[PDB]
Amino acid sequence: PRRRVVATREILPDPKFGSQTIAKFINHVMSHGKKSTAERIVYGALETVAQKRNIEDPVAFFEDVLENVRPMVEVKARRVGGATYQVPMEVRPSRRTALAMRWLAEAAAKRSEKSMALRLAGELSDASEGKGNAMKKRDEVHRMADANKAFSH
Amino acid sequence: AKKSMINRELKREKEVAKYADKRTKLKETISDMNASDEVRMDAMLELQALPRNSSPVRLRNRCAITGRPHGYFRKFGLSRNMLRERVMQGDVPGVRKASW
Amino acid sequence: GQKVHPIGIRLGVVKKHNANWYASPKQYSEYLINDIQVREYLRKKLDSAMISNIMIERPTGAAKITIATARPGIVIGKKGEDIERLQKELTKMMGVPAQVNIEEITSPDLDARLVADGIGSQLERRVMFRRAMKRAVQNSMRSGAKGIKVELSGRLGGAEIARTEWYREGRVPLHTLRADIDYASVRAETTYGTIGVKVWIFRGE
RNA sequence: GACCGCCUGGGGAGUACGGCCGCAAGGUUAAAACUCAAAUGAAUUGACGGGGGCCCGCACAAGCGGUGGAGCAUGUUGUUUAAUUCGAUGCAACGCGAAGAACCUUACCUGGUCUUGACAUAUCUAGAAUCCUGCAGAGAUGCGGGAGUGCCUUCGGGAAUUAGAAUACAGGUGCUGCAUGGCUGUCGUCAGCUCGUGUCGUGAGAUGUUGGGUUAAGUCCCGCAACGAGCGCAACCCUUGUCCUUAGUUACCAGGGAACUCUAAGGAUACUGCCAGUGACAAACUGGAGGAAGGCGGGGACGACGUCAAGUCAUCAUGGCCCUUACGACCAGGGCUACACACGUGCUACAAUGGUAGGUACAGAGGGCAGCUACACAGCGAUGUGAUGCGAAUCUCAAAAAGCCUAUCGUAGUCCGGAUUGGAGUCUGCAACUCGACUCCAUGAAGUAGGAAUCGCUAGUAAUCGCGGAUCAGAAUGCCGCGGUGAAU
RNA sequence: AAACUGAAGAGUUUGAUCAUGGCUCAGAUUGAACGCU
Repeated sequence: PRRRVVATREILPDPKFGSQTIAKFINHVMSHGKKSTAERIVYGALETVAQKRNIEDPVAFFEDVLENVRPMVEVKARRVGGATYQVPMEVRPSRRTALAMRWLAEAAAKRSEKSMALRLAGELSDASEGKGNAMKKRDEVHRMADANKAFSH
Repeated sequence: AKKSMINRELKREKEVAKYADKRTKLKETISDMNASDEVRMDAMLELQALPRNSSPVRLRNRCAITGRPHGYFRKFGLSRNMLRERVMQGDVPGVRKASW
Repeated sequence: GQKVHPIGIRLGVVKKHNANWYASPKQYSEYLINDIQVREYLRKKLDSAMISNIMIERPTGAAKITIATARPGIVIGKKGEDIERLQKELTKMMGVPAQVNIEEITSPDLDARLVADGIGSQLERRVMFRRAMKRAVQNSMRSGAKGIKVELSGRLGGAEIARTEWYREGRVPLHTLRADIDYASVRAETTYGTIGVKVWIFRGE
């Protein structure tokens, strides 16, 4: 807003892992307020990748892929006397997680697998090694930040 | 509304009141399954032969005070304009400004 | 045109409806129409005696009309012969006996309708609107109102361009819901058009 | 005080002409006609600035979902019509008046008709009104036959009543919202807008109301030639959030009970009240405890002085103007529903976070005799018949849908989408052709995510899912509400 | 004794103001003309 910084809402964890990170990703996958549909999409993706990779605890795998997708430097528009400068700045960690989750969902939304859960699992697997449209978007953002790398205002 | 239209509604309701009972008995006769087919056919023929304004379908609800056809409320019998005037004056029992 | 009715917005918090009966969803419409007919008939007939608060409450067919006037003597008549005619005229155009029991306003300068109708009568008697307005303000203020506002709107003094004028004295806090503000709005049919007269009399809490 | 220079409305004009000076550029001296009732100076109050400072609002930014592309609904323009009735036109007209046009509504067109008239008072002739009838006509209407003889006072007769006898008149949604009242929009729920007395200025005016903070707030405190007040802000009102008390049916079910939920009245609590800091020894802010709730707990109603000659003379009322065998009045049919088109609001979609077929759950609010219907039977269905309960915390609308489990479809213009058309029906209604809504079978159109552009939303919100009501005989995708799931930033 | 007696402003520039400043008017007069009488 314009005056204060709101106290953030509490997010209850996912029922089947007890992790607020997976709960927040379920929210990012959600549409029209359908928690059950979003939860089954995300859980199908997670069980698919877990059964394919033979990993007992996939929350750590999700943390790994999330930190791999997270950018560190984002380009912000600044105004100095009528000049629009694309100054690269750091990303605060909350925005880091939000951007990573949004990029993962929007990249998984455009793939070619049959089910959305299969699409999301394939995208998680791909970003685990370092490929996929989430990785391309992160690389694009880093590319623009380094392309400027000349305004430290 | 026009005084002519108010009187036209009045004379349209007069026939409805005059043929209210005849329509009821005739309607029971035409809907009677035990009644003969030609009997109910003739009764329906008479119903279609009744004067036009006798039907309660041609009746248009109008404000009692102003005679306005649009914006009528059954419970109060008045158009929205004078309904609001009397509610705000306090002349209408029970009714007040609502909020929830 | 941006203000709520002072009576209506206070209809449940500190004021009361000047109609206290109960009906059924089907009967209510005809009760209300008969009520409005009686009110308009009364306000046209007793236009000489300064009535201001005709109240209609009808217990089970028989009604108890209560008119409050500043001049009960003229409307009652001699020995009470006008009141009987009024009784029977009410009964004729209602169902069954309408017992009209008549109150008395002991302070006609604190009732907004009497003030407004006085200003209206003065305006129709081709009296200066500014003088009538100021006279009403003085009368109410020295009769003991905690506040009076009077607004005169129209072609004042025959002016081609209508204008709105007003005077306020005291408080008259319209937005306070517990304010006990009487309000009246009447019209004076002058020779150049209608002049609206609005009166707010604030009396306490 | 001495002497000198200069001015005498603004333009025309420091221009013309003539002198003088100059190489020239030009300078200098210096008119007039004509033209206009002003042109000016300083200050004041506003407004405005591609001036400055400080601040707020879904204003932007950060996000979520749309509109603009398709079909359809609805409104408007344009066009077309005999008419496609009238009004609303930047925000703040365009699902607006209209909370619901087959007839009626209806105000428009075509035709058929009436002239104190459909309606009020003045009047005198007969009769209680009122009911049942026949024919002609599309109907309005026209011409005829029977029954009844009121009631109180009673031979003056009266509240009502049918057909006129005529003058007043009635009637007009005819015009002027730029003559008006009343009502409404809008800036804007923005925090402002003023007044009295005092003081200052020749004065318009100023001060107060500015300044230092602070606040959602001209909120509050402190300063201060101001001292005070008023309308605005806040509070008082309604709803929701916890508890207590009275009460326990048609409500409830822990062990007939008087526990509980609930219902609906009255109250309790919340006050920066306590703690720690920051702050001018302040207002206040920041964090903490307790508590259901913490700082305005959430939502609403409440809309200052005024602005737009804003909207409405077609709710109504009204000044004036206009028509009175007509612009008044009655009836039938048609139109307001036409469509080379354009735009505004929406609904349904373009699918797999889905379609379909089976099971299995969980609401709230509102309506019901101008009716809702248990149940049974018949029907593929809409519905139809019999019948039952309920003026409802009793009976009913009524099953909530999204949701969950299983199967299937497997990315296709398809098992997506459901327009358009053909056929057959059910209801409502005098009447469904113009022009109703549903049902069934068949058809299966565009549409695969939408250009420039643009909109709403800060939390139980957006998004999505169903359910009620007003208007209403029938006719919502609109309007007004209700709950379910429920985010991102 | 007397000749010694005489002096008015308004309108109009502005949203308003004060100033400046022009224009205009109210008076007196005539070897008058014209119009009505």
